[PDB]
Amino acid sequence: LDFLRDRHVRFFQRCLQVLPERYSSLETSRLTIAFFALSGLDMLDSLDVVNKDDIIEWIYSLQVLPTEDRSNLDRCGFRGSSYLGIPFNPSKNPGTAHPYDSGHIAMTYTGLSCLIILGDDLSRVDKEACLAGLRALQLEDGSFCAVPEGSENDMRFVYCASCICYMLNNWSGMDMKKAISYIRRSMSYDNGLAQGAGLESHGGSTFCGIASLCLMGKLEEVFSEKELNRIKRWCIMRQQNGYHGRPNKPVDTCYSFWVGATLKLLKIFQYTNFEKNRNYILSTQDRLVGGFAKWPDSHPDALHAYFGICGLSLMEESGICKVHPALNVSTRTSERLRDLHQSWKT
Amino acid sequence: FLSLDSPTYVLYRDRAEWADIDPVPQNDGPSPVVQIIYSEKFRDVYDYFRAVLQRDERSERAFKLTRDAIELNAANYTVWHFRRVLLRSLQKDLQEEMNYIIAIIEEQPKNYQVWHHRRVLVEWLKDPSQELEFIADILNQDAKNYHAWQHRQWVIQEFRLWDNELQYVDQLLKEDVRNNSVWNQRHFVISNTTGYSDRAVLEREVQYTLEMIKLVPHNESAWNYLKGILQDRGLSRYPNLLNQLLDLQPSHSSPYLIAFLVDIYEDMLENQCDNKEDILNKALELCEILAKEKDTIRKEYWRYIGRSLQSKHS
Amino acid sequence: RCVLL
Ligand SMILES: CC(C)=CCC/C(C)=C/CC/C(C)=C/CCN(C)CCOP(=O)(O)OP(=O)(O)O
Ligand SMILES: [Zn+2]
Repeated sequence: LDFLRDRHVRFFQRCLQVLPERYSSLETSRLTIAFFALSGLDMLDSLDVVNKDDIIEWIYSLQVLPTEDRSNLDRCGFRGSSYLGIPFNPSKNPGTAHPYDSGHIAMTYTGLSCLIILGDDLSRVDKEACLAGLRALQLEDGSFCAVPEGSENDMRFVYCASCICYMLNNWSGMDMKKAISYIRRSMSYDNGLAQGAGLESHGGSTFCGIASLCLMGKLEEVFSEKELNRIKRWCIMRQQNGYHGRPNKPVDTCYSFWVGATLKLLKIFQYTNFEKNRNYILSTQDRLVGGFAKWPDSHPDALHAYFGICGLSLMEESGICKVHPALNVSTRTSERLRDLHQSWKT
Repeated sequence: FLSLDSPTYVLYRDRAEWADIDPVPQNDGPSPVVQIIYSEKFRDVYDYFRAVLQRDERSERAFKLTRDAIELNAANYTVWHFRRVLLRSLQKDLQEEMNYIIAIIEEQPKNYQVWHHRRVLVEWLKDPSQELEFIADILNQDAKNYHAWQHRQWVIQEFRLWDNELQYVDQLLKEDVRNNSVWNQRHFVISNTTGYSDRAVLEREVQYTLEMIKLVPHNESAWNYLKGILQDRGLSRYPNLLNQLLDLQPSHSSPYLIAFLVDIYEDMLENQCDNKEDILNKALELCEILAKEKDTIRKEYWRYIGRSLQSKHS
Repeated sequence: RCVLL
């Protein structure tokens, strides 16, 4: 059918407003829900329907700034929300010590990402502190953790580190040689990329791996032409109509972005079947409340609404901005970032 | 102790044992974004959690408070961290915690925080004795749970428990030969033990796979494994494979088989074989067969592959 | 649903 654009704009609007206690499990990841919504509005060119200033303040209140003595540098970045109970402070005053307050790599990523989407210039972001915190997260094998207190480590966070280093336009945030090593070691016998060495290759990790390399501008340098051809084959094989994340697994709307974006970065998305993909993504559209679901006749959510839209974007949907496949922001936003970068270089 | 849904449950703000502590409220400032509305009970538990955290109170009452915070939201990684801090401070029985987390994970098998917690505990106890069985159960309510397979590979590698995995794999491939996760597990085991250099093993495996392919010819997983373990030594270096496949074509044909053939022919062209121009035609003929009739959804891709081959070997 | 974190 058709793309109920306005319906979706209303959907993201609600998301930025108030959620039912049934989404309590997203509490510590509220910032990434904000991203899905904001970047989603951006993608629909409707950022006007929100007060960019209020949101920018909220986001800045989530930054873990270094304390007076700067003894907490290894823990700076952004929080997912205010669940720790720290007094609201839009990065105005110095950091207030707290035994367990520290950033989360996915939040620093979506945080900065959100600020740029909203037009902020990142002047209030303690870039050095963030980069200091980032470095602290990388492990000996090249991958990253999400928090300094410890967590699981895998390709998801390698992509987060990459996005952060790219946006702050400074790669001192990671040991790129080790990161690239990790990404290589994750390639499977079937040629896809997994969360880590030996694991089952997966559409999500493949995107993270490929996108990270592109962000570092070393795709061609890390993988041989033969290797890239095998990876392309693995990706292109994910399309059934919509896309699944692993062989013999049911399609899921969000993979139209995860895999589609990878195919785009590999310059062969053009050879995929557009109609069947578009038809599937739409079959998961909620014509009543808006947004998209992973499967048709299933409840919608911010994640699938956003990625479903970005999936459509890849095929240049009427009424949706072109999405920057590696940075996961609209091209418009990616450019505002280019300018923002030039500015600093003075 | 006192369950969150017990008739006699009492808000922490009304409990004697918590009279001395001042609850700490959360505040998203003037204009809150993506704000979640919380019930009295929920907000209550967490307002006290924030209090205890802020004071880094390593108390026994705090340890219990976490159980409630976890029931309200097992995705709060900070809660789990603090709980681990307390597990050490209060020197709690880790074998007991293993039961706790085993129950939790069963209820939420797709939660990142809970699998991490279990991994940390197993490291602490240096005891993997119950891991393989636990994972096998979880893999029963979802044989493709990525969290489960990831944890399984960690345990097996960390405590070198390869002895029975290849057998477990054989069993699961019988329950569902299309489970890509199991095929990956198979490669994981073999390459981490005997390896594939032993021509005896390579042979056993290629044979095993061809047998599975014959049972269910349309199975990307089986084909990817086959090509996987041979692609690096050189697909063209196995003359009997090319023929055995060409023979299967009639009855067990599928896009995967045709694709494999294309890849074999390309390996040949790559290694300046006999009949360069003749081979390229056999390849192109198949690419078109894929695009026009066998794997139409990838029509534009296969044609692209064809043009690629043609402009590289002419 | 798809849990990413
Ligand atoms: C917020 C943001 C844009 C983050 C980017 C960085 C991350 C976290 C990328 C994650 C990519 C991804 C889709 C990972 C897989 C997530 N799972 C659902 C893993 C295991 O659960 P399964 O149910 O087996 O998953 P599935 O069957 O969907 O592959
Ligand atoms: Zn999904």
